[PDB]
Amino acid sequence: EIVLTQSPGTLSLSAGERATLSCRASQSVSSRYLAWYQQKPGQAPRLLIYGASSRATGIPDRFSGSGSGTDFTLTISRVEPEDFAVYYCQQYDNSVCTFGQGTKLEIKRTVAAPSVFIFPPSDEQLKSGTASVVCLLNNFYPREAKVQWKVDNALQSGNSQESVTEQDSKDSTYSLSSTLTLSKADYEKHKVYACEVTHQGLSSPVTKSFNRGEC
Amino acid sequence: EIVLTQSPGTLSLSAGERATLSCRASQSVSSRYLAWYQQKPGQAPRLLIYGASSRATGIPDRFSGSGSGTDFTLTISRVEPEDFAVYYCQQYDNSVCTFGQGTKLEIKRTVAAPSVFIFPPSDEQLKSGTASVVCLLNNFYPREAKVQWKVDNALQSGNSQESVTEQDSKDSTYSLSSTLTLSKADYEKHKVYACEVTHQGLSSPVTKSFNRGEC
Amino acid sequence: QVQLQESGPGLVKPSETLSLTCTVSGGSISSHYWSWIRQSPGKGLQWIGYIYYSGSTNYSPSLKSRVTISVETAKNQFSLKLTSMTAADTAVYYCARGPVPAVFYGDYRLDPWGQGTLVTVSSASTKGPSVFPLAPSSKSTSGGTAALGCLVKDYFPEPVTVSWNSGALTSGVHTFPAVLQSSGLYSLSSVVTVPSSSLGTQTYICNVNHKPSNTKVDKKVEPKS
Amino acid sequence: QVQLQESGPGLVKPSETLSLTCTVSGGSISSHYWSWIRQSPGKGLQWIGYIYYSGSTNYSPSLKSRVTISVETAKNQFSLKLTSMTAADTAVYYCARGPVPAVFYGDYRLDPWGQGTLVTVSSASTKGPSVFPLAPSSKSTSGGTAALGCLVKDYFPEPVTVSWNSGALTSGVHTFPAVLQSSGLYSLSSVVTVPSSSLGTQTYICNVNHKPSNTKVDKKVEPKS
Amino acid sequence: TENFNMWKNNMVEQMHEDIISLWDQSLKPCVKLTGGSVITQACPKVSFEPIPIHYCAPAGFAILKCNDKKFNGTGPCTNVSTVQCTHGIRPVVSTQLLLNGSLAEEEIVIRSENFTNNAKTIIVQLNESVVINCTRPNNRQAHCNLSKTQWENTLEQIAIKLKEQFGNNKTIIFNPSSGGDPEIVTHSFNCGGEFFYCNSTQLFTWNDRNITLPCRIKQIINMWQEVGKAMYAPPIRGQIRCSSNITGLLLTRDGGKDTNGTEIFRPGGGDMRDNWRSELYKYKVVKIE
Amino acid sequence: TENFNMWKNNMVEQMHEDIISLWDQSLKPCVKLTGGSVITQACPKVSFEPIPIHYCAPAGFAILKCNDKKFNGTGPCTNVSTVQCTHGIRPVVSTQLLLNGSLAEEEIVIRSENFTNNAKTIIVQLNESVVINCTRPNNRQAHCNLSKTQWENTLEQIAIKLKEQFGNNKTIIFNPSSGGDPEIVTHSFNCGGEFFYCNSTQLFTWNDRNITLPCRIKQIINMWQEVGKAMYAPPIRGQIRCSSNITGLLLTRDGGKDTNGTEIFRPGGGDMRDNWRSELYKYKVVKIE
Ligand SMILES: *C1O[C@H](CO)[C@@H](O)[C@H](O)[C@H]1NC(C)=O
Ligand SMILES: *[C@@H]1O[C@H](CO)[C@@H](O)[C@H](O)[C@H]1NC(C)=O
Ligand SMILES: *[C@@H]1O[C@H](CO)[C@@H](O)[C@H](O)[C@H]1NC(C)=O
Ligand SMILES: *[C@@H]1O[C@H](CO)[C@@H](O)[C@H](O)[C@H]1NC(C)=O
Ligand SMILES: *[C@@H]1O[C@H](CO)[C@@H](O)[C@H](O)[C@H]1NC(C)=O
Ligand SMILES: *[C@@H]1O[C@H](CO)[C@@H](O)[C@H](O)[C@H]1NC(C)=O
Ligand SMILES: *[C@@H]1O[C@H](CO)[C@@H](O)[C@H](O)[C@H]1NC(C)=O
Ligand SMILES: *[C@@H]1O[C@H](CO)[C@@H](O)[C@H](O)[C@H]1NC(C)=O
Ligand SMILES: *[C@@H]1O[C@H](CO)[C@@H](O)[C@H](O)[C@H]1NC(C)=O
Ligand SMILES: *[C@@H]1O[C@H](CO)[C@@H](O)[C@H](O)[C@H]1NC(C)=O
Ligand SMILES: *[C@@H]1O[C@H](CO)[C@@H](O)[C@H](O)[C@H]1NC(C)=O
Ligand SMILES: *[C@@H]1O[C@H](CO)[C@@H](O)[C@H](O)[C@H]1NC(C)=O
Ligand SMILES: *[C@@H]1O[C@H](CO)[C@@H](O)[C@H](O)[C@H]1NC(C)=O
Ligand SMILES: *[C@@H]1O[C@H](CO)[C@@H](O)[C@H](O)[C@H]1NC(C)=O
Ligand SMILES: *[C@@H]1O[C@H](CO)[C@@H](O)[C@H](O)[C@H]1NC(C)=O
Ligand SMILES: *[C@@H]1O[C@H](CO)[C@@H](O)[C@H](O)[C@H]1NC(C)=O
Ligand SMILES: *[C@@H]1O[C@H](CO)[C@@H](O)[C@H](O)[C@H]1NC(C)=O
Ligand SMILES: *[C@@H]1O[C@H](CO)[C@@H](O)[C@H](O)[C@H]1NC(C)=O
Ligand SMILES: *[C@@H]1O[C@H](CO)[C@@H](O)[C@H](O)[C@H]1NC(C)=O
Ligand SMILES: *[C@@H]1O[C@H](CO)[C@@H](O)[C@H](O)[C@H]1NC(C)=O
Ligand SMILES: *[C@@H]1O[C@H](CO)[C@@H](O)[C@H](O)[C@H]1NC(C)=O
Ligand SMILES: *[C@@H]1O[C@H](CO)[C@@H](O)[C@H](O)[C@H]1NC(C)=O
Ligand SMILES: *[C@@H]1O[C@H](CO)[C@@H](O)[C@H](O)[C@H]1NC(C)=O
Ligand SMILES: *[C@@H]1O[C@H](CO)[C@@H](O)[C@H](O)[C@H]1NC(C)=O
Ligand SMILES: *[C@@H]1O[C@H](CO)[C@@H](O)[C@H](O)[C@H]1NC(C)=O
Ligand SMILES: *[C@@H]1O[C@H](CO)[C@@H](O)[C@H](O)[C@H]1NC(C)=O
Ligand SMILES: *[C@@H]1O[C@H](CO)[C@@H](O)[C@H](O)[C@H]1NC(C)=O
Repeated sequence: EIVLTQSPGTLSLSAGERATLSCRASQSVSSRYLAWYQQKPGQAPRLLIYGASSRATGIPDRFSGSGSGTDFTLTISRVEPEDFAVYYCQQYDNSVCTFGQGTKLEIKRTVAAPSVFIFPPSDEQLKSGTASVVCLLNNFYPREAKVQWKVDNALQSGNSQESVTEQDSKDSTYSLSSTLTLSKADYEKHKVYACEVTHQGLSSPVTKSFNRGEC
Repeated sequence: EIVLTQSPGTLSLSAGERATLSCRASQSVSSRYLAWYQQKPGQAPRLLIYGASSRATGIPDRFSGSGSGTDFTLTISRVEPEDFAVYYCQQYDNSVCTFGQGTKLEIKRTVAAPSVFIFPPSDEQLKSGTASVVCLLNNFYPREAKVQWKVDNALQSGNSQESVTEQDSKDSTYSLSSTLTLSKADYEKHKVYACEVTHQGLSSPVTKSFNRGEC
Repeated sequence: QVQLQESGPGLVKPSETLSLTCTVSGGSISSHYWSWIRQSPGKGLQWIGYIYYSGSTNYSPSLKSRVTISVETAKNQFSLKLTSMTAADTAVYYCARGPVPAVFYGDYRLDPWGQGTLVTVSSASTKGPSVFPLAPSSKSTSGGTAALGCLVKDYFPEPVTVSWNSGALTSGVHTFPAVLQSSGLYSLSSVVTVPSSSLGTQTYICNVNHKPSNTKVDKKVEPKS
Repeated sequence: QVQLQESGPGLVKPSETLSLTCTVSGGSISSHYWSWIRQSPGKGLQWIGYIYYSGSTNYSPSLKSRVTISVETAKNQFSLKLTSMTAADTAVYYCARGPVPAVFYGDYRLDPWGQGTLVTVSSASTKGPSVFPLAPSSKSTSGGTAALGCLVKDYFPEPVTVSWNSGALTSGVHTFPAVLQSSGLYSLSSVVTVPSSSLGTQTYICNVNHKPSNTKVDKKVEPKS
Repeated sequence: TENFNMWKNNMVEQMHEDIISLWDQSLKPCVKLTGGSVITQACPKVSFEPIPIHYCAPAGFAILKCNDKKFNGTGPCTNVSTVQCTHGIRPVVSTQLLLNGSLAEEEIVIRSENFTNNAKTIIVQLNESVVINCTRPNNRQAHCNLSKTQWENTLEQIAIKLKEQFGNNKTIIFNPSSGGDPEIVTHSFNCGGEFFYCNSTQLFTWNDRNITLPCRIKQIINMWQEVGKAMYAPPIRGQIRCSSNITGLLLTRDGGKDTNGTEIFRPGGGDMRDNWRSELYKYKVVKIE
Repeated sequence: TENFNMWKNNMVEQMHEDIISLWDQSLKPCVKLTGGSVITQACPKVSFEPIPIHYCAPAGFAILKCNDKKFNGTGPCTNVSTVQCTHGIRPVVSTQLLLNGSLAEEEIVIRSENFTNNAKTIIVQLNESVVINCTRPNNRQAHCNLSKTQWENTLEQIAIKLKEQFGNNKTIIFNPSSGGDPEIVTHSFNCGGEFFYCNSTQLFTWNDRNITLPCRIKQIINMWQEVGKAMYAPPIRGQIRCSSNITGLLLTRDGGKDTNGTEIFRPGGGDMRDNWRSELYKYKVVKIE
């Protein structure tokens, strides 16, 4: 049974550039049976090209397919911000339908500094005996950033988790959130809750914060 | 390769009777390829039936063909005096055309006595130093007859040959000729040259003869 | 147009079996081929097998022993059955039409797809989320635009889905990947940014859905003062 | 109608080769198949082979090694070639059309035939016949019909062919099979019967042909008195 | 006491197989030959067109032909002749509309493996053929013409046969086919290895003087060709004679909660096996002993 | 500088082979199958009728198509396109008259491997087709009709092309075919495995509109098999009609000592390879390297 190996594991360029993703079969394959699919984050795959070079309906013509035999190529002439997706070539042969492992397409853009916000735990939640403080880093690039929680100037560790979005479809940026988690008890024995963010787009580390009881 | 075996080696009946000749193949054979032929004495064979049962053009309809697979039959409804012939079935298969050994058809008729004639050697021939005396037995039946040469009442032996015709086409009879051959010398030292014929159609042996020098 | 819609248990206990159903609308199962495909988190796509509307099936070899794909054309849907579920079977499952064309001279491809269902193999129980507001700061950037959101906490299994003002408000919204708390429960937050001026007049409700627990929650988020 | 006509040496020496030619008239060799067939004295028929007008041939297996069949459509004839003639090859040779039909849906059969030629394998020389009259008896049956004939003596090889008054007189005629004289030469007689009354007015000539020796003889037969 | 089931008849499956083969056969190129004895390297390729074909039983087997007037297609049959082969069929590849087929002996006849089961396709067999002309763009946009009042007439005749079948107190409506593969949605069909696709919206919007259908032409387009383009263009494809006789339809019925006395029908039902099925319905293969 | 010889073209031999096969194929019965996995025992038999067929070269080979106006058929050719396949040919089995063939591009064209050699056949290719309708008795019966003044017209047109070829100071006469096989003597031809034989005496007796020919029908004397009454007799094949287009003739010329400025022609020329030859004349297969 056939094995599809895709072109570069990861491929990263700026908008406007040309993208070339290849797909190579362990054996020879008829073009009628080769297809490409585009999977944006959080969604099901979408048929992009069928029969090697036939454009699926509704698909923007800046996509084209090519090749035959063993080597096949998906080509995007002018990359867009929302062409950010994983791309799979697929084939059906011998009663079996296989995929390549996909090519992650990442978008390059200008450096962008995050907008930082901090959130105190709600009264609703404090009632529960646990407190969650949240730090939001909004629309920034590139991905590498660093949050630091300080409670009364004491640096925190191993008591917060964080999560990052996938690159944005429109602007190709990231957003990140961190959650400091304390028990009502601990939360109520400290006043200054502060969040410090270091990022390449910031000439100087930014700190947002608040006081418990006060605003 | 196929082997054709014909029906009765010899088959003999009277006029008006029905004749059945079979042909049996060593293997199975398609009817398209089986044919029958009639060979009268002294002549080339004539196509009688082709495709097992198809009558050749010009052939009297008292002939018919039949059978298939391995066994085939030529049938003559009302035998005629001149239906006297040898009959061959033939087939063509595997790029090779074979015949059966044939079936001799003989005609039965009423007994007929020969008309006997005797011939002296010509003067023309006597000039040559040899003498031939000839006895003719004309239109007789059946075949078994016996000639006897007597020279001055002396019975001859081993100095005469004879020849017989095939059954006649019209009347189904035989004619026979015997030739006594002497050297001019011997011929001229005897007077009575006599020919004696015994045949079933003669209540009494008949003798024709002549005298040398005389008539 | 033709639309597919999977449906079935978000959660499945180890060793037990999985049942799913795709439902077609806009078209008809008749005449067509129908596939199930699954994808593990972060992993790639794996074709499971298909069924012809006729009823004849064809499974992926590496799964053959455990798979059953049925069809019920009368009700216009087809189904999956997966035996002996284990953690390795935790994935998003998609239904899709194809890959074989209806007629021999048609085209070979998987189209319209479903949305996919996330199936989780676990003995743990389902647990509904608790939703808390991320009240907007009168400080943060009250000259321009400010940020607020919902904290969806302590639920299992995945996923949940947030929207704002019933999906009227869509742009400027970010919903974060869930994180697994050492408690074995998930937690995520969804946020949106809005011009500060609007804070006083416009009202904000996030709409949280957790199908696995039959929970739908609408929390009003507003400034604490 | 279509008529075939063989022709060639009556005599062939041992070990030497045989050549024959069939000539077609009334039809055309074009489009058709053409066979040679032989028959030994008293024996049965043996197919030798055929040739398509195209030139492709097909020989009988038991003869293949020694046979050549050529065609000359330009002159409308085909030919035989037989290698290493031996006594066993002495036979009447016939040409015939077929057995394969011109077209695939035609009929399979050997039609028209030739007359056949008698070929004799022998080192002996050709020798012309001597003809003698069999003078009719004024005795035999001078009340009714009488008999007379020709004695064809001492010729080789076979055959000869007699006719009477150039074949005007045909009925009542008997020509006997030849006999081999210990001299190694053949001899036969041909006779006919005729009403005695006619003896005086009607004149009788037998016409003897011996092709092998290029002999044609016409002997007048009449009463010796 | 003789049974026939046109809906489970391996002859259909079998025929389909053959047609498929005929198609692949028509795509593979000639394999070069070897040996000193080869006439030419030129191998014969039979173009992909309706070929006259009988189906036949081996010795020890036989084919039963049901001859009952307006035969159900399923159940017992009374006048059943037994034969060695079927009639010659020149099968046509198409969807929605059955072409060049046999005509219903007397009046319009419809058939379904079940009628209560709306899932099962309904095969219509017309007693009166409807002509339809289509042409290759002179190479003038590919299309097909049809006698309007004649077609409308037909639909009405069909509607009647359905009212009979579903209680004639009901109203019949025809809708175009809903979502599906292109070939299934359009009326598509073969024409010498080129396939027409035709918007039949105008054919299936009926209720209470000729029609023109627009069509696209998908071509062979491979396969087995890569690194082989040294010659010229196609041979006999300037204005192809595709015109034919519409002798039947494939239909399916809708089944929603809110349909009252009212029934909707549409254009394409099942797969192509159903085409063959419409010709082979009156036959069955069976063993002797 | 390109050579063509329509008279030595293995493509002809090859095609003939295939046609023969198609015929045997059509006679053999189905061989019963074995194994637990057989759909039906019913095997497909393609009836013996003109099938559309292209001839095609394998990779590393190619077919040359001569395009010279009124091409000789033998000798050099100037406008020679190179192609992968021949045009589709639906070959018809016949004698004397070429049927359903290609028409001479401009005016009547005749061809022979030698015009001085009277042995060689002459192939006539008509520029204007002549229709001929043929019918069977429902079992005047079994004949063919033809436009008289149209046919006489044709013969005259041919005579002209011969005067051109043999010096137009000569008189042309047409005689019926002389002795030979039945099929050769009559104008015979296939029609679904049944063969017509037609007395064409009226077609070939010419000097200075409706003509009816008396025909007989020969049914294939099944070469294969027998004793099959467990099945009864075969009616539904197809039924067809053989009404068709005369697009050529096969002729041969007489050569006797006493023929003066006067030339006689007759209606049967060579074998059937010559039929194929009339379609394939402008093609040749040849190797690449
Ligand atoms: C040709 O035939 C015609 C009519 O059958 C006749 O009048 C004429 O004498 C013939 N010409 C010949 C052969 O001299
Ligand atoms: C069966 O044959 C009989 C005559 O033998 C006929 O009356 C009947 O209509 C035929 N078919 C049906 C419809 O039963
Ligand atoms: C018609 O179909 C019904 C059920 O669909 C069946 O019972 C009956 O036998 C059929 N009638 C005929 C003529 O075979
Ligand atoms: C064919 O059947 C239809 C509908 O049952 C009917 O109207 C028509 O008279 C029948 N005969 C014709 C005219 O083909
Ligand atoms: C026909 O279809 C109906 C509707 O589904 C079903 O209830 C009934 O059983 C079917 N008849 C059969 C299968 O005999
Ligand atoms: C084309 O279609 C027309 C319209 O029905 C029809 O009458 C005609 O027979 C068809 N064929 C030709 C050659 O135009
Ligand atoms: C052939 O040429 C025509 C122009 O008449 C054009 O439609 C197209 O290029 C070709 N045909 C199709 C529809 O493929
Ligand atoms: C209708 O069909 C005819 C031939 O059947 C075609 O020539 C014509 O273009 C079509 N309609 C129009 C536009 O006249
Ligand atoms: C073609 O199809 C589309 C949708 O199937 C339909 O909207 C359009 O009207 C059709 N064209 C015509 C005029 O038949
Ligand atoms: C007839 O069909 C047309 C389809 O466009 C529809 O608009 C109209 O309402 C229909 N009339 C009836 C009686 O349903
Ligand atoms: C239907 O029959 C006609 C006339 O025999 C033929 O020319 C046409 O190709 C057939 N239809 C199709 C679409 O094959
Ligand atoms: C259509 O079928 C009729 C019989 O109903 C037949 O006479 C004719 O050959 C066919 N005509 C066409 C357009 O192929
Ligand atoms: C269903 O019933 C409603 C009233 O309950 C009526 O309009 C009609 O008969 C049915 N639906 C339609 C709109 O055809
Ligand atoms: C119309 O008649 C049918 C047939 O008996 C019956 O079911 C009902 O009374 C009507 N249709 C519906 C279901 O409204
Ligand atoms: C005509 O035939 C002659 C002899 O075969 C040949 O040499 C010549 O080239 C031909 N003329 C053409 C090219 O038509
Ligand atoms: C060959 O083709 C040209 C067109 O390119 C044509 O004009 C010419 O007549 C042809 N040559 C000959 C000698 O036939
Ligand atoms: C065809 O050629 C012949 C003479 O060669 C002539 O009678 C006819 O008019 C020519 N043209 C046509 C109409 O095809
Ligand atoms: C052409 O035919 C004539 C007639 O025999 C001949 O003189 C010439 O040689 C032939 N050409 C050949 C055979 O090369
Ligand atoms: C066919 O043969 C049958 C004899 O069984 C006869 O009834 C019929 O008239 C024949 N057909 C004709 C008109 O030749
Ligand atoms: C002419 O041919 C037609 C069929 O093409 C036939 O009906 C007619 O009988 C023939 N001859 C006569 C007598 O007109
Ligand atoms: C039938 O043959 C006659 C000539 O005998 C011809 O006029 C007619 O066109 C042919 N076909 C038709 C259309 O009847
Ligand atoms: C006929 O051809 C001969 C050549 O044999 C010629 O002498 C004569 O001129 C021609 N007759 C004519 C032109 O009247
Ligand atoms: C029939 O053909 C023969 C010779 O084959 C011919 O003599 C006869 O005149 C022809 N009869 C008719 C009526 O054409
Ligand atoms: C006889 O011949 C014509 C062909 O011209 C044929 O169509 C029809 O059957 C008859 N017509 C006449 C002219 O009587
Ligand atoms: C010639 O072609 C026509 C139309 O396809 C067909 O009716 C006729 O039977 C063909 N000729 C023969 C006898 O094959
Ligand atoms: C005769 O040929 C012409 C074109 O070559 C074709 O249009 C016509 O249908 C043919 N006649 C038949 C049906 O045999
Ligand atoms: C007779 O024909 C010959 C042709 O072989 C010709 O040469 C001759 O001149 C003719 N006789 C006369 C003297 O006109």
